[PDB]
Amino acid sequence: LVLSQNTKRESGRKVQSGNINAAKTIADIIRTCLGPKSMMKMLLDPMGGIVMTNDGNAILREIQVQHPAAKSMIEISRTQDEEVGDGTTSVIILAGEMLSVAEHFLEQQMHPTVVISAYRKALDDMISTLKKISIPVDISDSDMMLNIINSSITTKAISRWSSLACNIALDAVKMVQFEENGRKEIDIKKYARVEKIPGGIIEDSCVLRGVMINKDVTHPRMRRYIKNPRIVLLDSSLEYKKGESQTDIEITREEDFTRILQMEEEYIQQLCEDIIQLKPDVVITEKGISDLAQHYLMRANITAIRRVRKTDNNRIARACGARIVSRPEELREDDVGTGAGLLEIKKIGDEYFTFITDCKDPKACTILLRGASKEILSEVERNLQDAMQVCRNVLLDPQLVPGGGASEMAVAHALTEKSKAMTGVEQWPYRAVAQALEVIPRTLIQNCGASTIRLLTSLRAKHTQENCETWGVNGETGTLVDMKELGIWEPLAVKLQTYKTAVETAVLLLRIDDIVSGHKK
Amino acid sequence: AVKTLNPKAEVARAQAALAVNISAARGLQDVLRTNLGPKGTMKMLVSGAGDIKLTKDGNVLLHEMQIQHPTASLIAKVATAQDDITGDGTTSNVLIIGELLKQADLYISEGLHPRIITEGFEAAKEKALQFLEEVKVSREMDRETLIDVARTSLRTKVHAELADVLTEAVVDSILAIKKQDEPIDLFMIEIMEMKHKSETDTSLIRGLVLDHGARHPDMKKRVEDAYILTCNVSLEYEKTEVNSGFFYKSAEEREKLVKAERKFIEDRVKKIIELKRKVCGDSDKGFVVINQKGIDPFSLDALSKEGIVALRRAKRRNMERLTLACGGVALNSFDDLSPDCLGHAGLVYEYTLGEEKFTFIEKCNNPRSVTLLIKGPNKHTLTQIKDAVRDGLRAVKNAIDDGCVVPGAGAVEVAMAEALIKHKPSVKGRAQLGVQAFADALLIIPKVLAQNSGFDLQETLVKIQAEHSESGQLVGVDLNTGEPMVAAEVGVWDNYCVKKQLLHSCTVIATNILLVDEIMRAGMS
Amino acid sequence: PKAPGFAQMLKEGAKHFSGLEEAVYRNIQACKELAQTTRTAYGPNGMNKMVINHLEKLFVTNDAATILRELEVQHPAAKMIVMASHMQEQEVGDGTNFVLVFAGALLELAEELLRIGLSVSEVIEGYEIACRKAHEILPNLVCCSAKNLRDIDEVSSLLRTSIMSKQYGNEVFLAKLIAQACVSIFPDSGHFNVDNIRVCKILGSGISSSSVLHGMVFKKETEGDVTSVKDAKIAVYSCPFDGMITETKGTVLIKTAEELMNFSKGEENLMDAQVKAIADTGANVVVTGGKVADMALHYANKYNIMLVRLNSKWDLRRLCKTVGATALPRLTPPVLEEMGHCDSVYLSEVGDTQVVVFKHEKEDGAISTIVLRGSTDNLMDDIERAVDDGVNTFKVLTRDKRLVPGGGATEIELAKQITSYGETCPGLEQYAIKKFAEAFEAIPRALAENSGVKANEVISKLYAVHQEGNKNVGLDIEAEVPAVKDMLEAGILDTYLGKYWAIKLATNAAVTVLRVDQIIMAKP
Repeated sequence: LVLSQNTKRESGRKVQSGNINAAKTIADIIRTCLGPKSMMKMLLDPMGGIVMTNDGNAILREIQVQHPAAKSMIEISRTQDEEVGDGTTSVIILAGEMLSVAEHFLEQQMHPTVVISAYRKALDDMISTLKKISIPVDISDSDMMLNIINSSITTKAISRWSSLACNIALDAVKMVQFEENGRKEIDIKKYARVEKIPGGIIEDSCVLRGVMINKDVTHPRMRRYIKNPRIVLLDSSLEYKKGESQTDIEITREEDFTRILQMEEEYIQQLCEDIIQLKPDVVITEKGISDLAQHYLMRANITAIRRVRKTDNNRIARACGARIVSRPEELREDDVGTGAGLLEIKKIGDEYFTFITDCKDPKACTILLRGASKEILSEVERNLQDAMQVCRNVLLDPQLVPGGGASEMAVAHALTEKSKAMTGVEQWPYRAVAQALEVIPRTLIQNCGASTIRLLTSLRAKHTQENCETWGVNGETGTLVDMKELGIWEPLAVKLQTYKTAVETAVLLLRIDDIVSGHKK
Repeated sequence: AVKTLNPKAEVARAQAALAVNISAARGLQDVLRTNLGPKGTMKMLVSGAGDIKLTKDGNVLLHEMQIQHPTASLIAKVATAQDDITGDGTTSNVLIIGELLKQADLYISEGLHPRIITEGFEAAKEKALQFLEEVKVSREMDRETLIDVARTSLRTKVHAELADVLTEAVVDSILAIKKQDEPIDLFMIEIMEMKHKSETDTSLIRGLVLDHGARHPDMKKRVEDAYILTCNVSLEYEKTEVNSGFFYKSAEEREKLVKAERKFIEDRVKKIIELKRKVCGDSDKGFVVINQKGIDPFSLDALSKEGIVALRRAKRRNMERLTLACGGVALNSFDDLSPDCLGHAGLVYEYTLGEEKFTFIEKCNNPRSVTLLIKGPNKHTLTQIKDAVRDGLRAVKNAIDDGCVVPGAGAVEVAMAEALIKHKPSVKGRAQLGVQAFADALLIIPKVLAQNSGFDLQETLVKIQAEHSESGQLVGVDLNTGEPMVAAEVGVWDNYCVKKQLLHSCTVIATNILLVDEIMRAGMS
Repeated sequence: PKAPGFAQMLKEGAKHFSGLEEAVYRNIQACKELAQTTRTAYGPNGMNKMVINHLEKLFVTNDAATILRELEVQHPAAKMIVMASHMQEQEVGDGTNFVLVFAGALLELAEELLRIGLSVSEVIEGYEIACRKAHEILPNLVCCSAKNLRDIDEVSSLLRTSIMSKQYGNEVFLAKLIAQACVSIFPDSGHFNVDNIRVCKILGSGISSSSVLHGMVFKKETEGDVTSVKDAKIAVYSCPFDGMITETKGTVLIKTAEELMNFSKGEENLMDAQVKAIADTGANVVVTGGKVADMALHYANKYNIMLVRLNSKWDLRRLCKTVGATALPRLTPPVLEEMGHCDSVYLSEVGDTQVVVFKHEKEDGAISTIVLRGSTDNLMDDIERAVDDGVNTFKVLTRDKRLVPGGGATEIELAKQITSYGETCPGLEQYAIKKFAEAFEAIPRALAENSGVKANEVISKLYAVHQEGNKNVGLDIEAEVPAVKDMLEAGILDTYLGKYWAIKLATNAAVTVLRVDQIIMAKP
């Protein structure tokens, strides 16, 4: 007994093949799921719930494994998803297939390092390739973005509802631009709140010029409908709060006890008049609310909400532009809840909701999702999440790529052009990666279900002519289609990290030679 | 495949899970189909805890029928949503669902790829809703109009007599509910139930009833004229929020400390009593108080010597109904006390039942909050009718909500069918198949209606499958002779949005349901 | 969760496979294992391997089939290819290695086209027709169709290749001795049946001291003396050497006294008379596996005759053939014409093992026996296995004709011929043949792997050197020059027939294994 006492170890080609095999599985289990003709998957969470979703990330984010590289592959999916959202429909399927041929030189007894060495060379040209075949686009033009978005969203079940989301995604995206960074304003998708409510229909869900609250007026006498209210964000509580120094009182005389009780009354009321002195209309706080003050604030006919979540308070603050306060005496009128086009609290059906509309030029907004069932809704927003995410990426770069595999073949021959001109042993890996690229349109064929081999050869044959690069594969006809008329258009950066991620996967798994278990720490 | 990845994992396959899911609903619809239709049978459930049901609304059944098949649980959710949307027809909704999927299966069983049929459904609903939109009957809020609709809905659950008794109360409530623009159904609707004397005598009370009584024998049980105190501030003792350790040195002070402690609440109650005495200088008038929190016995005694009715520990919503009842000004601070802040009632007594106490609010001049006091012979039945009640109300709220109305009893579905069957392949052809079954699936409602009614299905459908003339009518199936019927003439109706949402709900359910291939289960231990 | 549904509970616990997934994935991988299992196997540079059986028996091996025989593999298609070469080995001998290599390679690219979307059925046809074309083009590559029937030198140079492949160390000795064996055997029972060869295993006295005898051996004991007469007069009797007891229960009976004396007495004299009549024929040796009469041997020593014992039916069957003498189930009649005749018979001691020696000089042609000397019985079992393969390799040579160039060059020509034919196929299948054409590189690819040098340019120059008709030049055996060697002058040739079948056989295995799509497996 020597080493680690029942911790398994393995080395070399068996390890190499094993990682090769598992990824082949890993990619394979999803190859059905990309494309406008994709499939859509529903999952068992371990604790009983159901998630039905086409986006691969969550699928893999909902996958438990034992082999490591799969879990290693797992994070790669979620990372690009996190950074890019979609392509997760494709990136891993690219990834394993890259590995799938990547093995093919292992029997060639070629040391992987060079094979890596070519890869880093390969990606460099690839990035250079796409930059050459990218297309900048105006960002002010809405319709192309809408076209881009549907081009971006005509892959998920909301396909039937492209018009709504495209504008829906655009509107919220546009209205989030925080210019205090000079002209380096940055949008946020955490101020892009998403609210899913069942019932109703997709058509009923809409972008709200403001915020929605799953709470109610503390007191009936406060009005449930106001045009141009003033809103207060009291970070502090509204009631008497501990004297923090383990304070103590020793009364001796009778009136003292009754005196002090008024004093807390007095202390609370004190707070009330400080509030009213700014003539506010709406009271919001993350903590509780004294009803006795709430009597006072009722007495002032000033709308009040208690115990509201902080992020919403920020978005509420970002809705009406006011700034939150924890100090009623130090409350400042520059944070008057002005920027409020309409105040209301509707009844959704068994739930009051808070309706805050028509801010002048709001920066925060929540999207109201009104559908059939939350798992349906949750599926929707994931697609929405991707939809909005790519748009900001479009707002981050105006340069666009034609997808549909068109770009893929473009590099493919381009590397082939590189390949033949780059004589040496490394040449064969170089073309092989190009050989790897061709599968994605091919995969698209199967999801359509067409004669993949013939179409692919023709497409490559089609893309042998330099005059045409937008020739790609239609989702439904399964026919060669120039993209310009087809309009499936994509952010270049989306494809960059795609290949960037893809190749990173390759090298990382390739240097592996060994497995060690049972760390026990 | 991924079994390679995980041994303990479980996967299905495209062909496999597809059949499983359709098999799942096909079973699920089979059980529930007994119910919808007035002739249908409600079902009784027994908890593992031994509790008891007598229900018919499927959502209750689905929510309580312990099943594990996932699609059902998914279907359960939207059905619950529909319950949160309208309340009945969830019955039909699932019956719509599985039957569509069954008809859906027929074609894919012919190898048809489902993606095509979905689009057929997509087109199909559109034309249907297009028809659905135009065919709804714009109707005013005529008492009878809703009355029939209420009777239309309520018969789904209970005796013809029982709902008829129930029908009058709900509608008049509805009449006494609106501020002509916006109902919320929560405050003005009080649903309280007593195990008392009948099922039928369950009635609207023009006033309000409370779930508790006075805590003192000298407390007046009954008062002719009630002047109302709505409040929530505790008149129980309280000691201040700061650590405040006191001592004394004399037992005389100890008593002096006794009186001082009480003095604060002493003033509190004192403010009211003076107000009462400022208000009820007359002997005839009676003064009542309501607290959301509790009340000191000494305070109780304080009121007792003044013969003051007061109540403690009310649910946070009751005072709204109270304000919606007596126009009373619900307050916290009694220093700012005004007689105009008061509420007034024309009559109050208390009703003692069993061990509990129930309190009665009567004779608002213009009550805006009312109560569905439920008189009960049997606990489950109270629970049983209540669902029927809440269902019945939510029917009406949409019914008033929509200035239009759908004639019920599935006359629409044939109308849907004929119009939809009257659709050429203006579609790309292959979709006309899915449309055909989509239309085909729609006729289930009368089919099960006849089935639940026992009449032979195939012949009756053909019978009613006779649009008569230029007046090809909205013709229903008779629920007792299995014959063509004008639901409008006989006053059988339904909420348009009901018809609206259910189609939408089911359709979206359907397409995604057909659009899964394997059901994954690879979770942690 | 925790409760998926089954649309078909048809199975009480079993494995049903479907969706081509196993075919496209699981079927392939299992095959790929077999390639990986024996990729090292063939090669003069290919090294041996040992495995223990389930009954804990040692087996050092380079022959694939034998080690394959030691594997209880459980994948179904695994067995198919296993039994395929198994019969292939039953047919030709070495090549088992090769066909498995053919098997994996044919499989290996096959799913690729299958994964590329090529039709399984069309894959079958293209794989089929190409093989047929391969048969067509194969014969045109025969060179040096060695013909000399009964020379030692030719076949010695010939059979070495079989030896070298499965024994790279001791070719010269092993070549001559089987060549010694083959020339010693003439067409007698019909054209040198392999079974006409016997092998004896004797531990110790390393391989160089192993020998071959123009006679036959027995590692058994003796009863009287040990002599050789150059005119050996042998008696052969499948009958056990004793008085013929009736199979029926015939119990001797007596009635009076004088029976007893004469009873024992008479039995003695008759057996003596029995053996005497044998001795008068001059037969100085009697042989049987059967039960031996004790007084008979007592008499046998008295007339000084040799005895042979406990030989199984095969042993005497061999021995009968060796002396050409008819075995006699009848004890008495020492027929002149059916009587033994050997150059010399005796007992010797080798390796502390009693050895019955039939030293023979046979002009008519004899079923000879070979002497195995060396330390490790496992080596012997290996060494005989390779030794046997040459014999069959010889017999297959002895079948018709037509040595062809080994060392992969032929298959280099094949692929070129196939690939050149490939563009003349045209159609979606053109790739299928092209991939099948590509497949054969695995053998020299494996050769380089067992050579441990960079194959690819080795192929390339080999490809390059083959662009000029250089059909006889192929892969060298040298780390110093991992480039090329000319096989013909190297004499590294092989059977037309041997390659031909396996190719068709390997062809057959694939089309079969490729043929199935969805699978079912009842529980073991």
